[PDB]
Parts: sequence; C-alpha cells; structure tokens
Amino acid sequence: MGSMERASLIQKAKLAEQAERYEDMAAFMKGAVEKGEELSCEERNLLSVAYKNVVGGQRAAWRVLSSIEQKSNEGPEVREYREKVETELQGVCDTVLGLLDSHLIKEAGDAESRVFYLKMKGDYYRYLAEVATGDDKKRIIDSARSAYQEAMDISKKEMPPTNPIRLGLALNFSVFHYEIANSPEEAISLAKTTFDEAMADLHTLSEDSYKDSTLIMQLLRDNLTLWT
Amino acid sequence: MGSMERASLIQKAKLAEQAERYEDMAAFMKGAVEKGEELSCEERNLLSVAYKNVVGGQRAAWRVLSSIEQKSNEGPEVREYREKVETELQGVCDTVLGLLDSHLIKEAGDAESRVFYLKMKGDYYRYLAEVATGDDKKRIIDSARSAYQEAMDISKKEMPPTNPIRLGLALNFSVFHYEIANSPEEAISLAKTTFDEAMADLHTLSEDSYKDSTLIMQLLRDNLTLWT
Amino acid sequence: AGSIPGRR
Amino acid sequence: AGSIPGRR
Ligand SMILES: *Cc1ccc(S(=O)(=O)N2CCc3ccccc3C2)cc1
Ligand SMILES: *Cc1ccc(S(=O)(=O)N2CCc3ccccc3C2)cc1
Ligand SMILES: [Ca+2]
Ligand SMILES: [Ca+2]
Ligand SMILES: [Cl-]
Ligand SMILES: [Cl-]
Repeated sequence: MGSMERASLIQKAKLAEQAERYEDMAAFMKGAVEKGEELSCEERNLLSVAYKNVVGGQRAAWRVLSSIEQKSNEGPEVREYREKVETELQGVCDTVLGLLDSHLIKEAGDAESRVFYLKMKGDYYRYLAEVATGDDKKRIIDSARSAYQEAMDISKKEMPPTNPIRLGLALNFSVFHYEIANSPEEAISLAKTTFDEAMADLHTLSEDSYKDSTLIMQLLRDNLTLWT
Repeated sequence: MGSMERASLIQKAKLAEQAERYEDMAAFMKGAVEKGEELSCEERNLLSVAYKNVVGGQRAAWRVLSSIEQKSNEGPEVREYREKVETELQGVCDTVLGLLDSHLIKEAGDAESRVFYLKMKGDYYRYLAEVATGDDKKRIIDSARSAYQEAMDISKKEMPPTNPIRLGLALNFSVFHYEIANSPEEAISLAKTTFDEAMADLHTLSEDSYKDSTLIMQLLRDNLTLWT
Repeated sequence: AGSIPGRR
Repeated sequence: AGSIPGRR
C-alpha cells in the first residue's frame, strides 16, 4: 500500500470495519504500520481488531476441519484442506509478528503501547501454538509465555489494576495457561487475583471507566465459572 | 485447480461450506465446472450456494459504503473504497456469468438444469444492475430480464407450480421487477399468482416436498406483506 | 424485499 | 474459555 497516504489508509481501515471487510481492514493497517511512524491508541486498536477478526475466522474454520479429520481417524482431502487453512493461518500470524518485530515493539516506550504490543505478540504465538505439534510446539509455547510475562511485569509496575489493557492481558494470559500450557491452577489463580485487585480499585473510576473495567472483569468471572 | 481431481474439488467444496469458507468453496466449484462435465443437482446447489454467499457479502459491504458516500454528498477515500468493492463484486459476477456461458447453459437440456442456470444468469445480471449507472444500466437490466423470462417460459411448460426451482425463480424475478425494473405492480402480480397456483397444487405433494414448497411460498408472502 | 437464500 | 474480543 506504499503509494497510499497514511491518513487515507487509516480512514479506509475505519470504513472497512464498518463494512465488515476485515481482510481489507488488516491490509490497510499493515500498510499504515509500514509507513514507519508509531501508532496512536486508536490506530493500535484498528490494527488489533483487524487481525483478530481475520485470524479468528481462520481458527474457527481450522477447528471445524480438525474435528472432521479426527472423526475420520476413528481419502487425503480433509487433511489436505485442514493443512491449507492451517498454512494460511500461520502466514497471517507470521505477518502480525513481523510487524511487531519490525518495528512496533522496539519503538514503543510508553507503558500503554509496549504492553499492548507485547500482549499481541503473546496472542499470535498462542494462535500458532494451537495448531503446532511436538517440539516445535514447545518453542512456540515459550515464545508466547515470554511475551505475556514481559507485558505482565510492565503492567503491574506502570498501570492500575483496573486498566483495561492490563485486564485484557491478564484474561488472555489466563486462557494461555488453561488451554495451551496445561496449567489450569495457574489460570484460575491469575483470573481470581486479577478480578479481586480490580474490584478493590473500582472506587477510583469515573462512570465510563467503570463500565470498561467491569465489562472485562465479567469475562474473567465467566471463565472462572467455566473452570471451577 | 487444474491439477486437482473433480471428485476432490467437490468434496472440498462441501468441507468449505461446513467451515463457512465461501471464497474457498466458490474456487473449488469453479475448478469443478472447468473440468467440462455437466453438474448433478447437488453439485449445482454447491456452485450456487458458494457464489451467492461471496457476492452477498460484497453486496452488503457495497451498500454500507454507498450509504456513507451518499451521506457525505449531502476527501476521495469513501468513493475510492466503494469503487474497489464494486469492481471486486463485478469481477465475481463476470466469473459466474462466464461459467454459465462456457459452457453450463448450452449443455443443459433437462428442464431442471436449464431453468436453474438461467435463474442464476438473471440473478448475476441483477447484482450487476444494482451497482450500474445510466445506459449501461439499461442493457444489464435487459440481460437480467431476458434470462429470467426464458427460465420462466421453460418452468411454466415443464415443471409443476410447486417445484422449488420454479418457485425460487418466480420469487427472484418478482424482486427484479420491484427493486430493479421499477415495476412494483408486476412484482406483486407475479408473487400473488405464483403463490396461489402453488397453493392449489400442494395436495399432490409428500410431506417433505410440502415442506420445501411451503417454505418458499412463505418468502413470497413475506414480500407481498412488505409491498402491500 | 427478500430473494431466495442459498440453503433451507 | 474466552479471550478478549476486539471491541466492547
Ligand atoms: C487487549 C485490549 C485491547 C484493547 C482494550 S480497550 O481498552 O481499548 N477496549 C476495547 C476491547 C474491549 C473488549 C471488551 C470490553 C471492553 C474493551 C475495551 C483492552 C484490552
Ligand atoms: C433457486 C433455487 C435453488 C435451489 C432450490 S432447492 O430446491 O434445491 N432448495 C434449496 C434452497 C431453498 C431455500 C429456502 C427454502 C427451500 C430451499 C430448497 C430452489 C430454488
Ligand atoms: Ca505522506
Ligand atoms: Ca480425473
Ligand atoms: Cl517511542
Ligand atoms: Cl446435456
């Protein structure tokens, strides 16, 4: 998208979201990142929404195909098509990880931006881990863990316990522990401690911030209800 | 998809539908058509479902963008992006029309296949007409009308008034009259006559055929309720 | 006004 | 188990 103005790419990403054209939205935001300037808070959300929706559709398709393939293992076409979807998903995750490494993370100095990008890095390694097998699974799992852990360390030092990015990071790291790392007790402990420390800080918030924080706290509670 | 077996393309189109991967589904069915053999009833439905879903998403996006563009006409980005979506939609319609012309229609001799393909031809010209302007609109509108009319003439001679393809053709031709041809009275007359002649033939049907026919008759009634 | 869906 | 959605 090298010939399109940065501001036009941002405008078109917002239009693509309204039109539910998430592949277009992600291509516009990739072009905006590749202009080389840092992203504002709103622009970071556009980037994350676009890729989360693209890879979320790929993950849902991979899960459908993987279930069919497992049932048939109780011609080569189901495996071949699952592999095609899997390769496409891996390619999108590699694209997002490449944007983060060249050069969003290294230029992000404020806590809000650095935590946001490291949470993304943990998420896209987690999506790679969902489809990985064997020893390659191990190194991919550790890369997700390391990204989430650095984000957690910064968030605990620099953000209040109700900050929505801090809360969403803790939510997704808890899902990592439960679904990827085979650590359900760590998942439950992290979700409970996060919820309780946020509850104790709600008194400091305005009505609008209260709504944002309580919405994510309810997601933590929904997981705790499913896990206990 | 020239190197993939016909039967594997058909199998993968069914998997793609289950995974809600309609772009993949349409590419598999294009490859199957290009093998050069006629399509069975089930295969014709796979082809139509795949492209109807792809172009349906494009149409919904074009309508969102066209509404934004009209409101802004009460920079160039909204028009540019509406034009991009419009060109992509036109390209998919041209692809389907090309499959029908090379060579599905000319090889279709049974009434069920020939009516099915001519109804598709009317539908894809109708989608082109939705985005067309001016004199080009006129010739595109006439191409849709001519395809639907030939399908109607065959269906009235060769199929009972409850046949689901005959009913869906009449439903879509009535939408053409109301939404494209500015002929709401012709739309209402066609829907009413179709509904009443189907009602009088329901006594001939088994329970399963009754369910198929009454479902489409309810769609005709829903339009009549909106139009009167 | 609605046209026919792809599936029942 | 659910992770965070993209939007509220
Ligand atoms: C990981 C993460 C990204 C963005 C935010 S947010 O404060 O910008 N926000 C959007 C996403 C969301 C979803 C559900 C409920 C509230 C919010 C708020 C937080 C975390
Ligand atoms: C145009 C058209 C295509 C297929 C059929 S069908 O008899 O194969 N059939 C699928 C589509 C549909 C949708 C709603 C209700 C019933 C049916 C039946 C009919 C017409
Ligand atoms: Ca510039
Ligand atoms: Ca062959
Ligand atoms: Cl910086
Ligand atoms: Cl034939």
